[PDB]
Order: sequence, then C-alpha cells, then structure tokens
Amino acid sequence: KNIQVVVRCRPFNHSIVECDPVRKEVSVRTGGLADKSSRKTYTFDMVFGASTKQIDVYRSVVCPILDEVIMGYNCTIFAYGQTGTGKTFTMEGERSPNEEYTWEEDPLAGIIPRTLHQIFEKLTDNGTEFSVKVSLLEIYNEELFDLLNPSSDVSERLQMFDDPRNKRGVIIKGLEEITVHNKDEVYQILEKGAAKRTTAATLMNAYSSRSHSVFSVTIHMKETTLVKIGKLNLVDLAGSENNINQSLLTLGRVITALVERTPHVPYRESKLTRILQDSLGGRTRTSIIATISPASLNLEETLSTLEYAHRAKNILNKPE
Amino acid sequence: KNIQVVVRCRPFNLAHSIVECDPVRKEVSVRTGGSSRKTYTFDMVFGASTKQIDVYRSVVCPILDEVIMGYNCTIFAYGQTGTGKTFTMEGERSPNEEYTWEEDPLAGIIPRTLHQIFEKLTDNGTEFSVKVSLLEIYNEELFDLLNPSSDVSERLQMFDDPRNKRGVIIKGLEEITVHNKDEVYQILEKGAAKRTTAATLMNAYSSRSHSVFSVTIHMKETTIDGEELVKIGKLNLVDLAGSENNINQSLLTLGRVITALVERTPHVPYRESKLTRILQDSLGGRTRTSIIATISPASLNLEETLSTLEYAHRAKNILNKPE
Ligand SMILES: CON(C)C(=O)N1N=C(c2cc(F)ccc2F)S[C@@]1(CCCN)c1ccccc1
Ligand SMILES: CON(C)C(=O)N1N=C(c2cc(F)ccc2F)S[C@@]1(CCCN)c1ccccc1
Ligand SMILES: Nc1ncnc2c1ncn2[C@@H]1O[C@H](COP(=O)(O)OP(=O)(O)O)[C@@H](O)[C@H]1O
Ligand SMILES: Nc1ncnc2c1ncn2[C@@H]1O[C@H](COP(=O)(O)OP(=O)(O)O)[C@@H](O)[C@H]1O
Ligand SMILES: [Mg+2]
Ligand SMILES: [Mg+2]
Repeated sequence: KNIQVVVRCRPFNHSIVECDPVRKEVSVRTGGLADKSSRKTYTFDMVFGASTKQIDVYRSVVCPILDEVIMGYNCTIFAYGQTGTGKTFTMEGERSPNEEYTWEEDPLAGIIPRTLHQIFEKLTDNGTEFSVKVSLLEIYNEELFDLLNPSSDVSERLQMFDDPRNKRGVIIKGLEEITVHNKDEVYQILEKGAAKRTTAATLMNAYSSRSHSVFSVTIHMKETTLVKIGKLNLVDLAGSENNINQSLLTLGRVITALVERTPHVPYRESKLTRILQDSLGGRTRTSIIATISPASLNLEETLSTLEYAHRAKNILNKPE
Repeated sequence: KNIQVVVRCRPFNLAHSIVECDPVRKEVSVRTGGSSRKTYTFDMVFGASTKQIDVYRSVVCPILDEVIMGYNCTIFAYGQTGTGKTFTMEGERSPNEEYTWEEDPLAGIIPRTLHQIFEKLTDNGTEFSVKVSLLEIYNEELFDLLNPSSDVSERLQMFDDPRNKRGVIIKGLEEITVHNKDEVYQILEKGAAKRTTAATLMNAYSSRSHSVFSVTIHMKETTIDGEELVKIGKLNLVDLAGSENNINQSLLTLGRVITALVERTPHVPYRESKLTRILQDSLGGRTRTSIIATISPASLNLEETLSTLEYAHRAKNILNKPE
C-alpha cells in the first residue's frame, strides 16, 4: 500500500494557491508579477482547501485510518510543512474563544483530541473490553523527551536502544505509558502535556518549531468471537524550513532512498527515523498531511513542500 | 508608608522540606544546615497550603480598594524560577474543565482582580472604564503582548514624557478596553497566545522577561449637588524575571535601585534600565507598593531561597509617599 499524501491549505489570517478537491489538484501562481498566467499543478491523494473545517479533515482522513487501527494494524499520520501553515492546528487544534464549547464538542478540535474521544465512543458497550494508553515522545537536538511523564522534569532526557526481538524496533528507557480509563479522563491528561510543552519551550530555543512530537495511542482489545492490538502514532514534525536538524534531514534521505530504490536506507542516522522506521517503507499504514499557506510571500516554501509531499507518494508500505 | 513585603512558599510536586512558615508570628524560617537555621520576619507569610483567594483577600483587596480611591499601586512578584511567581499573579486552571474561568479556585491575582473591579463598581454611583495593557521587557526591548494587530516581535520605543518627569511614553502600546466582566477571559486569551509565540521567538522568554500588566480605571462620581468628581486609579501587576538570571540588565538594575533606596543614597539609578524607568514611581515614589517574594520548600533550592529572603527583607526599608 502506497503512502497516502494529503495536502491542506490554511486560510489567510491575493492567494497564489488554488485547490480542486474533486480533481484532487493543487495549483500555484508561480509567475507573480511578469507572468500572471503560469501555474504549477500537482495531484495528490486528497486536497483540502482553506474552508476545510476540522470535521472535514476528521471525517475524511482520520476515521478511515482509525477504523483500521481498531482492526489491529499500525497507522501513522505525519503533518509536514513550513512553520505557520497549520501542522499543530491539524494534529491538535485550538479552543473556540471565550469558553464557548466544551473540549469534546469544540469545532476547532483537531485529530488527537477528536480521536481519543471517539476511541471510547466507538468501543464502549459494543462487547469489547479494551485498554487505551498514550505516550508523548518528542525529539529535539536528537535528544528524547517525555512530555506527559508526571513525576519527571521535562528536561530529563531518555535513552534509546535497539530492541533485540524486533530489528526495526527501538526501546525507549522510561517512556511513560499513561492509561486513559474513560472518555472524561482525556482532557486532564492532555493538560499535563500542555504544561510540559511550555516548560520545554522555556528550556529549548524555538522548541515548538524545531522539535518533533510523536503522540502514540495503543489499544488492546478483547473480543472473543480474539485479542487485537492497534497503535496510532500522531506525528507533528518540525517545520520544513530547517544535530538540531538531523532528524528532519534524515527523514528526507529515507524518503528519497525509498523511492529511488536506493540500496542502504539510513533509518539509523537519526532518532526520528529509528523510532518511526516501520512507518517509512514498513508494515505500517502511513499518511502524510502536507500543510501550506496561500500567500505569495511563501511561494518558495509552498513549492518546496508540494514537491516533497509529491515525491513521497511513491513509497510502498505493507501493512501486515 | 514602608513598602509591604510578603513571602509565599510553594508546595512540592509529584517529583525533606527546609522551610517552616509561621503566619501568626509572620516569620519564615529556613534550615541552613541539618541544627542550623536562618529566620526572617515579614509583613505577611503564606505557607504551601495558602489558597489563591487568601492571597487575593489578604494582599490585593486593600490594594484594589486603594486603587479605586484613585491612587497608583504596584504588586511585584519576586523569586527564582519555579517557585510560583506566575502561579501567584495569573494562576492556573483546575484540571478537567471543572470550573468556568470566573469561578476556578486556581485563578490568581490578575484574573480575580479584573473580575471584582466590575463587582465592586456595580451600582455604587461611580461611572468607570477599565483599560488594560500587557507591556513586557525582554533583553531591554519592549513588547506589547495584547495588541491584536502587529506581531509580538515588533518592538516598541520609549521616551521621557515632557509633562511628567518620572514619566515615560511608550509609542504604540495598546490600551484594550474591558467593557464588562465577561469580556475579560477572551482578552487574556489573546495575551496567552502572543506569549506562546514570544516563547518560540525568544530564548527562555518566560523566565528572562519582565511582564507589566496594567489596569487603569477612569472614575466619575457625581454629587448630590450635580458636580462631577474624577478619580483615576492604576494598578501594575508585575511578574518579574527569575532572580537567578544585558539580557539581565533590568533585574540587575532593580537590585541597585532597591539597595540605593534602603541605604538612603541620593542617587537612585532609575534610568539604568527600562524596568526601573517604567516603574520609577513604584520604588521610592508616590505609589503604594507590595512585593510578594516566592520561595521553594526544597533543600535543593537552599542558596536561592536565602538570596531571595535576604533580598525581600532589605526592601522592607523603602519608604513611599502615595499621592
Ligand atoms: C486547554 O488546554 N489544552 C490541553 C488544549 O487546548 N489542548 N490539548 C491538546 C494537546 C496537548 C499536548 F500537550 C499534546 C497533544 C495535544 F493534542 S490539543 C488541544 C489544543 C491545544 C494545542 N495548541 C485541544 C484539546 C481539546 C480540544 C481542543 C484542543
Ligand atoms: C488560555 O486560557 N487563558 C487565557 C488562561 O487560562 N489564563 N489567562 C491568564 C493571563 C494571560 C496573560 F497573557 C496575561 C495575564 C493573565 F492572567 S490567567 C489564566 C491562567 C494563567 C496562565 N495563562 C487564567 C484565566 C482565567 C482563570 C484562571 C486562570
Ligand atoms: N486550517 C486552518 N484554519 C484556521 N486557522 C489556521 C489553519 N491552519 C493554521 N491556522 C492558524 O495559523 C496559525 C499557524 O498555525 P500552527 O498550527 O501554529 O502552524 P504550525 O503548526 O505549522 O506552526 C495558527 O494561529 C492557526 O490558528
Ligand atoms: N502556591 C502554589 N500552589 C500550587 N502550585 C504551585 C504554587 N506555586 C507554584 N506552583 C507550581 O510550581 C510550578 C512553578 O510555577 P510558576 O508560577 O510557573 O513559577 P515561576 O513563574 O515563579 O517560575 C507550577 O507547576 C505551579 O503549578
Ligand atoms: Mg506547530
Ligand atoms: Mg513564569
């Protein structure tokens, strides 16, 4: 199964970006001043334009993937793109101003909170007893951080090792798995993460745009007609305008090596590609959401992102 | 009137305690050893079990009563990073969305203050407007953290006000109007969000910056005889930078000023930094001033807790002459 690549465009806070969902097409005014007429076009698996509310993203991109998680496959969603184009928005979201909605209902919620709420809804009183545990593992300067561990300072780095059993596997020493016992335990658990993020931003320069975040949901399920185990990793990558950059560089070379069928794929050259090894060229169903800004001020980065997302279409995975 | 100096001690985390606070004796005492200790006396002393409403009732309500009479006032939060300065002046949310913002027991001074201004001034005769500014000092550069237009990183300039002489004018600093109690939280949300950018753009912004949150209240009384009496009250809520920290110039200049004021030297170095120049009248001037020292109960912070208590204790001897 080829990696699916979705493009989403944010609204202005004179677009050079035109989206055609039905044609699955993105169009860019490249010539600006002299050449009003030239455009670049790329085709992707799906295309969402600037009026795409969150529920459109959740219904089309996530629900299908999460259903597959509920079967007991692995799945990953990456958000890729230039800083300020909506990666954190898409994977996490925001709160409607002035305490208008509860977190379960807020139309501005994104993938992570929308998922943890519906994991419980999809699986309650339908036979299956199940456990939900989450991890927030984050990479900065090729150093590993736990951002939901409650008895640790964020600044305590983790260690990573080869898993002897697996060969793509890594073991992270002391990565905390927090259990989510019910739907109304989520937001509380997300708030503890929110606060260490703030501490992390205080400890590390440009932490929010220079760090990679892997938010992982593990579901053990019991339905004797049978035990399934599905894992969904929610990856907020660092802005694609970037040791400080090593994971972002190596994600690049892995994707290249994979599609040009190059011999030695360098998963081991960076912690991000070691953790997410099975997501690039493995037994994981992987989706990439490329995010882009509609303003001519960002022409070169928008084009950089589209070229990157498009060359990633050709990676074959084998969800097993 | 001597400046009021209170010490508040935070509780531990989920991650030995060398701090014993005695409210009734208003004494905080710290184990220098472990047969050893140092003791200080303060105007008030709050222990790790002190709820926020106790801080607000004890420390702020008089201050605010005085603001409404038409005086200026400042409340400083001093202490080393991780002891509760931002806890004290802004607060936190009770977990799991349990209370609305107006009712949350974990709200701190600023949100509680903006709530009760409207409460205290409902139907009491006085007509009034509330405007707020969030001005911040970082690396001796000025920042507006509530201007809805303009990016955070757009720096402001400051000048001597020719009219006043302690005065400065800050060019392009925005005053946002709070028309009622239910416009507050929303306005703070814009603040909360520009803060997140600021931390992204500037190294350790949350601990190396000074934050001046100012509420000005224009008041109009009209007597039994028709005449209008106009009072103007201003409250500055100052979250100072961590006392363990050019990048340090305001924090360093505050120290020299406080020293200079308490050993009564003629030359106070107000204009050696933007913080002491902005807040010039709060140190040795006609402003009623309170300092809240924050300290940690852990032996691991022994050296800084002392440095803080010693710092706070010397500010007791600053005399102000309000209005
Ligand atoms: C109010 O405080 N909190 C905790 C939040 O607002 N959120 N929790 C999130 C979150 C935090 C993390 F640390 C890690 C991964 C995450 F998904 S998502 C987010 C949005 C904030 C992100 N900018 C949210 C939750 C629920 C509904 C709508 C938005
Ligand atoms: C995102 O939600 N918001 C906006 C908040 O939670 N708060 N607004 C704060 C705030 C932000 C500023 F930029 C400046 C001065 C301030 F006081 S106070 C605080 C929480 C403190 C840390 N933010 C709060 C509000 C209401 C009840 C209880 C606590
Ligand atoms: N699809 C969208 N709809 C509304 N606002 C958006 C959208 N995408 C991004 N934004 C806004 O743009 C700003 C940048 O979003 P952010 O998620 O921080 O980008 P990134 O994570 O790539 O740095 C935020 O204020 C966010 O509200
Ligand atoms: N009085 C208090 N009660 C409860 N928690 C506190 C208190 N003071 C500090 N904390 C906690 O300690 C940490 C440091 O708080 P903070 O105000 O950010 O410190 P500072 O701004 O002085 O560096 C936060 O987790 C906060 O919740
Ligand atoms: Mg982001
Ligand atoms: Mg702080």
